[PDB]
Amino acid sequence: TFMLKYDENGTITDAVDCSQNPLAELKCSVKSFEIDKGIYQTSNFRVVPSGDVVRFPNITNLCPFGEVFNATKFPSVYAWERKKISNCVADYSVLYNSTFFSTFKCYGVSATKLNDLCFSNVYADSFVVKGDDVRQIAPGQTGVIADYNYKLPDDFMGCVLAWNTRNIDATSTGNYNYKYRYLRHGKLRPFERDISNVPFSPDGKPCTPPALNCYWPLNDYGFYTTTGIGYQPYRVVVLSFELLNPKLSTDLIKNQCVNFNFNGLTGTGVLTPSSKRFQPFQQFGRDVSDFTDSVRDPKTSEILDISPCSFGGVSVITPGTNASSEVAVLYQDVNCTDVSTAIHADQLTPAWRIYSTGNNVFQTQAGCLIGAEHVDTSYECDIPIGAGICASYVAYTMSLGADSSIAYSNNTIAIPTNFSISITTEVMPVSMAKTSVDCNMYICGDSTECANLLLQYGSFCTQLNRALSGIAAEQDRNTREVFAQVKQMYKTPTLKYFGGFNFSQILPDPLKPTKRSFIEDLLFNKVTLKFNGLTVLPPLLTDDMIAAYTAALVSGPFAMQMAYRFNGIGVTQNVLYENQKQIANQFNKAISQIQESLTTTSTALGKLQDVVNQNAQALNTLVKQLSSNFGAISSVLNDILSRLDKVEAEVQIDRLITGRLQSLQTYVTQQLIRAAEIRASANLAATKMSECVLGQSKRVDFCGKGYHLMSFPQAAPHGVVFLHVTYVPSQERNFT
Amino acid sequence: TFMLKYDENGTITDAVDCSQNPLAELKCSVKSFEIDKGIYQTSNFRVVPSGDVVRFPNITNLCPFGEVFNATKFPSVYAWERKKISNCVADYSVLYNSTFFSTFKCYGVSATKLNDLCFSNVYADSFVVKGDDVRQIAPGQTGVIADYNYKLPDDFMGCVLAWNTRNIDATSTGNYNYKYRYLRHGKLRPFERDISNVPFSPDGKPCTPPALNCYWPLNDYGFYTTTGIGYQPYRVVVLSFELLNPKLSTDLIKNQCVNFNFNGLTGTGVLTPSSKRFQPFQQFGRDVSDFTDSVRDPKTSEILDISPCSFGGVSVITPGTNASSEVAVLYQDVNCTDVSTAIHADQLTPAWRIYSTGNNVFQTQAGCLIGAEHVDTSYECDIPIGAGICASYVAYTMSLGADSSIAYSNNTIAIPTNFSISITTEVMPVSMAKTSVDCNMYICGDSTECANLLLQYGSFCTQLNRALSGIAAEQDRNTREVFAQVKQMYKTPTLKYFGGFNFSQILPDPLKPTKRSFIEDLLFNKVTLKFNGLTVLPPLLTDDMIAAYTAALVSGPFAMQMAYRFNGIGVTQNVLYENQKQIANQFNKAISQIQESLTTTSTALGKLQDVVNQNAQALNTLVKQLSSNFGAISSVLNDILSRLDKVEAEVQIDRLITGRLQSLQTYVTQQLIRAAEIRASANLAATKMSECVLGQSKRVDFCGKGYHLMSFPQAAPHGVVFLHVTYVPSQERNFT
Repeated sequence: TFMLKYDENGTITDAVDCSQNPLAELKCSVKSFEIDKGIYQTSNFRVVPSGDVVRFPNITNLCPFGEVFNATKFPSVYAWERKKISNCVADYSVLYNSTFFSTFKCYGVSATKLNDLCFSNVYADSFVVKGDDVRQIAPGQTGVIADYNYKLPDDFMGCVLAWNTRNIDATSTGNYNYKYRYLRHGKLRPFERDISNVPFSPDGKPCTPPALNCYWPLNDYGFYTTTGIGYQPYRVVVLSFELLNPKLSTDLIKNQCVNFNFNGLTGTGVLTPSSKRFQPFQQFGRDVSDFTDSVRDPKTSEILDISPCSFGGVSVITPGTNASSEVAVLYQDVNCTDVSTAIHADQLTPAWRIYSTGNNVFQTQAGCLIGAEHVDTSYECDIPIGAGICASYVAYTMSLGADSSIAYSNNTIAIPTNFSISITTEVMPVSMAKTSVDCNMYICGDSTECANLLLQYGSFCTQLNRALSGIAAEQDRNTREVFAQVKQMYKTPTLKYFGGFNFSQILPDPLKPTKRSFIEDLLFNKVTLKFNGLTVLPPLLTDDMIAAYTAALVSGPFAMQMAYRFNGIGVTQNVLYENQKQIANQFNKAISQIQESLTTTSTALGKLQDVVNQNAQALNTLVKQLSSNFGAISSVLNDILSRLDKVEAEVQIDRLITGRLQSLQTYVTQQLIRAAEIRASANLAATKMSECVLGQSKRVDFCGKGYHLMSFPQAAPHGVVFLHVTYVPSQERNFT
Repeated sequence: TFMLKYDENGTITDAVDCSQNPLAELKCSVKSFEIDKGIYQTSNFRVVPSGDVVRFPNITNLCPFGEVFNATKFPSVYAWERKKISNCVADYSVLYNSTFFSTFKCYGVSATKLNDLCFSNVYADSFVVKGDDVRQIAPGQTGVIADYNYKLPDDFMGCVLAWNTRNIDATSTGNYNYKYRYLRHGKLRPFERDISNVPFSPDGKPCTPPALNCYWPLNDYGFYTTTGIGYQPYRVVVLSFELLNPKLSTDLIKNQCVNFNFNGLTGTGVLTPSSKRFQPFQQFGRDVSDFTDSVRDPKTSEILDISPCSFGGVSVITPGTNASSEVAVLYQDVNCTDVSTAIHADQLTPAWRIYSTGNNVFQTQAGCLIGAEHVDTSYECDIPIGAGICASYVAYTMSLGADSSIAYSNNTIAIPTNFSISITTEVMPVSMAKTSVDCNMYICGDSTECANLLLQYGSFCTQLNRALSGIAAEQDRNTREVFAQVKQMYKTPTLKYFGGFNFSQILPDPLKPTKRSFIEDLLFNKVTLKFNGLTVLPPLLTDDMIAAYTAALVSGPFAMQMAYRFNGIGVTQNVLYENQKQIANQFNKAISQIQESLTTTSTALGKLQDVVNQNAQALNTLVKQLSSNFGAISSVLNDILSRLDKVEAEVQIDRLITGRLQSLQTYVTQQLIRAAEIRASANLAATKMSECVLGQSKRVDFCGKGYHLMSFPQAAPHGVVFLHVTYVPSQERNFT
């Protein structure tokens, strides 16, 4: 089926069934009309079957089973005789469709086919034994039949078939012909034939009875009509299957993946005649690793080569919200775009079948692009696809440097005198969702017998709480180290225009009912989105507690300080009585543009918005991984706890626990990596929130968009926003 | 049971059984009286069952099975007739408690209940076939009954019941009434009824017999008294179970989690009447995902809402060694502390049942705290619990900034002239336990047949040695890079008072029998704590080899050098002939306080003590994860290798291998992360042991407790200790 949109006024609202549109597949993949900018979703792709090729323009013979099964006499079990069959029709189900066989056993991979036409080189074993002796012919048996007379291999492939003939092999006085060895020096080799007769002695000395510790190895078989079936003689037939090293028409096509069928292989691969070797003559089939693609023909032994049609596909897009679904597809790795056109001739729908086709096929290095084709010069890269190709409009199809030049060397310089001051930002994630799971509440929640099937796989299970709790200790340990490094929590000032320009909207202010720092709340409004033991622990530090730490940092003589900071970047006393109106004018006309940078959807918080999505995609996967099982009875054991007995529940629950436990085990290890990752980003910012002590340049990053001369910190949900300034000289230059 | 303390003089010594005290649970969790400072152990918590609610103030009828089972005639198998039953009592075990049915089959989830009272809408199928035809009614059958006459679904839920009546349906001449279809164009749909009769032709042409390739599709049934049971007619009844879309008293409580029971759900959740929707009328039950909490009443269809009582609990503590067990508990997320008080009214012991209760319940944001309640102003944070609350005495219940103020802007400065010099430390881990496991020795140790059940799951198994060995290569690669960067291993000096102050106890000295650097051995005494293939490889570099590297580094004109280092921090020639007595007096009175910092239990090596515990908790988990199995025969296969045959051992060993392998597989991936983590801490220290070249400030960390002016390295087991100094101006200031 598909999925839909229940509005929770209880309403069957609008929804999309996909596969009427490959655009709709992307909505069918993740979620509804909410759309990327305009980014991907890697989906699946295949190639549709057509056509068959088979073997054997050679054989014209079946074999006479009836001269074996409907025969007269069978040989001994101690002296067993094998019969060879070549060039026969393996129509054994006709021999199965009878009541001729009481016992019908097949071992290993011979208990698999039971109806299926294959090919081998059959050998047949035959003997006659008594009643209960039938089960003694198997891998791992006892009794002098198995121990001293006849024994299968322990990895043997064959079918054993048997019946009873009281009518012939049983006489009233006893068919005393066949014998059994009950005194033999040792066990049997697999398929060992014993036609010799030597009288036995337990010390191994060859001697002759009647004597003490010198006796006979062979006695006869009582085959009576007037006895029960355990003493009655049973005629046994054992088959064998050695390989060749159901009609047909071979008819090579070339033309192909997408079916082929000899024995030993069902070829889903291209045909090419082709090359190379012929010799072995263990021929053919050898690959790295076991991907059999050297094939002989049955008639011409022609060196056929198999290669599949096994490729993927990802869709590029624009934002479908603010652009009108200018959707193109990138077939991933089927580089023969003609073969992609051979899937789009009509062409039997390979494989994302929908009602949208195109005629603007562009082949690239990364497979082939379908939807547009525009060799161009303009358009700096937006949506990269690989191989130096991007997507802008749609269109694209190139990449840019890009791009300037310069004068050469001379005997002159670059003086430049007039300058500018920027303000620029950066965001740094510092904390994940400080989360926790209860092990015993995800695993079955409430069943006692689930817990009874839980106390003995090794109670690590608290480890999945314990190793997860080590995150939660180290999570808020980061926020301490990035923040709690002040010497004394100084108070805010009462003069917002502290000498230089202002502290408007980055100023812990009086009223100002909220905190503190209006631009914090310009950041704090930038977010998106207890049954199953699944919680999120609250962090240690709260947001106003965070904003208290940020507030004293803004304090840091303030014009004399910033001038002294400028002298570190290479100016003097003269840039004090020069600039102080223009500096604030350079300041105040810049910081308001931050207040008009955001909110314009802010366009750059995707660092932070990824982080909450790094958990929201994770946990919502885990809840979806709950109710999909395998164990193949249901998906919620609350039924099957009440359904089965305690005989077969533990068959199914222990299957069900393994799917739940391993997925949970997958989550913790998936969780720990980003815990290790963001801590590395924390220690990046932990250093970087020291420049932010004034605190001049590193050199030369932080930000690296000019020199430094100071910077300002802010706050953010699960993150830290900086405010880097600099000097930046303009031109002129005007120099020799 | 519990666990104890065997003193290894062979003595049954003192031990603790837990659950007489929630304090004792923490000792019952990890280990004995050894106690944290005073930190947690996250344990489990539940809510105790009480009360039941059930369905149906409606039905008053069972159904007449006896007019179906004890009836006269059954319809055909090619023309099968279904009978509908509504409003009956599903008392099928009474029909099971009989000898009326020879065959008793149930399929899918219908072979589960077999005694259990549930509800459905039963349909009944009935026919009469011959002897061996009973097994042909199943998912995946052959024969013209299954292929051409009647077929179940392959996912069907129902019970099939049958018997024999030679007394009625068998006559001496033959009950030739019912027929069988043996010539039909194609297979069957599931539950397809075939009441038509058209004579057959293999080319599909409608024609009329007697003609070549034009015959009849239906022949009769020989039902003889004078024949065997394989030809005798068997009467068959097939049941069906379609849903509704054992007595009772409904009696809504509201009041609740902690049991509820309709059909299709066993509600372990709160009751609230409540809201919202009514429409569908696929009603009710729909959640994200399948957490069914929309319920109708059987009478009033009232929109009941289910929410569980599923919460955890962690205990706070003081050090029980040096404080007198001032123990409080934090119930994790049951934020309704009244509901926690409703578990502590008396109240049927939910769920960590012990003999210790309290009456000082404080609700917080992180659930509810029980044990103390103290709204306060003092006490900077010690033991954080989250939501800005900590624990000191016990008590607590607040958080601090904390906390100062400052003067405002002016036309003055801060001159400060007198200064100080600190010494401060930091520790950096550089190496784990360089460990190794043998794969084949953890997995069964010594069994040949375990190895026979090991050679074919894909012999990665050396990979668990190989990927683990890649740690051990990269482990001691770190210690080279952090240390082996000297140009020439210079020798130690003979004058310990090398100009400035001294090198007392950080001085590779003559006698000094050990090395080198007395304060190394003040650090080296700060540690705590071959059957199962489980080793720890020795490191490359030894401790005296490490101390040799540290020794030449202390060398580094020495007063003129440290003065020139001071001039980098912003002083001149004048702070040479000013201070040289006071500097050593500032030096020597500070370094002895390091020699009185440690040992005071040293209070700060918990970085390094964690690292050995990061392995000691890991490996001791792994050894405990050995002897707890699941596979549910034993925990050591040395028994079951000698117990079973090679028929059922591979049933159990392959279950047993999977638990052992996956836990081992868990360990390596758990091991690799801290290998990646400490290497990041190594590259931190690898840079940081270059300042330590003199080697002035970064700026401004290393340490960041002042400027830099130099620093000293030391050595530590699996770690590196630094000695950062600085300048620090006092006051006065005294400036305008």
